[PDB]
Amino acid sequence: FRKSNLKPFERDISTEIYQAGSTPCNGVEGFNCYFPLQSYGFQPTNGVG
Amino acid sequence: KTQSLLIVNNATNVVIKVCEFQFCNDPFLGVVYSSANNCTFEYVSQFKNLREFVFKNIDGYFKIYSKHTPINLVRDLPQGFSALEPLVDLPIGINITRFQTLLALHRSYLT
Ligand SMILES: *[C@@H]1O[C@H](CO)[C@@H](O[C@@H]2O[C@H](CO)[C@@H](O)[C@H](O)[C@H]2NC(C)=O)[C@H](O)[C@H]1NC(C)=O
Ligand SMILES: *[C@@H]1O[C@H](CO)[C@@H](O)[C@H](O)[C@H]1NC(C)=O
Ligand SMILES: *[C@@H]1O[C@H](CO)[C@@H](O)[C@H](O)[C@H]1NC(C)=O
Repeated sequence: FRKSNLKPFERDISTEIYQAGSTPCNGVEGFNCYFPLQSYGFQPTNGVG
Repeated sequence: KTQSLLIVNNATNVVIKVCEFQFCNDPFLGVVYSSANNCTFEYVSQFKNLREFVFKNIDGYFKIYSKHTPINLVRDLPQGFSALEPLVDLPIGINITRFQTLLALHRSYLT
């Protein structure tokens, strides 16, 4: 997740917590406040795709 | 919490770094300060004066133009014409909204 899109040829590295509503999660990963990174889970079991 | 850009100039060379520094409120260097975290780019190369610069931030590239001439005016900018030749073009890929200049002080007061 992110606030706005990316410009061409830029990169954004930031360990922040992105909240969805009015509640300001200051360093909290509680409700409506999540981690922006997510792994893939590449297994040799998975079909092409 | 985000990246930054740092171009300083000591007595011989120029060093440019795009690390993730945490900056103090009054940065300078005495007649010194730079952090180093997750540093993704580095580049080192080689009132009678006036030195002019133009900075642009276009498509993941940083553009710098430069020109210097000798002046003898009292205190203004001169009323002539001179054009600014290109200097360097750096692929930094960041977001820039503010900037701040550095000075070479004499009395170190990390305020
Ligand atoms: C580049 O950085 C600026 C400054 O952080 C971003 O501008 C912010 O954008 C959000 C969402 O639109 C606003 O809530 C903030 O108020 C803005 N800050 C300022 C100081 O104006 C800008 O979005 C960043 N560029 C990109 C492409 O994300
Ligand atoms: C400028 O600083 C660099 C380190 O940032 C250093 O290696 C270099 O020798 C300095 N240039 C001088 C002292 O002329
Ligand atoms: C900087 O690098 C270290 C080493 O992997 C990493 O733990 C840290 O999260 C990095 N900082 C970022 C990506 O902001």
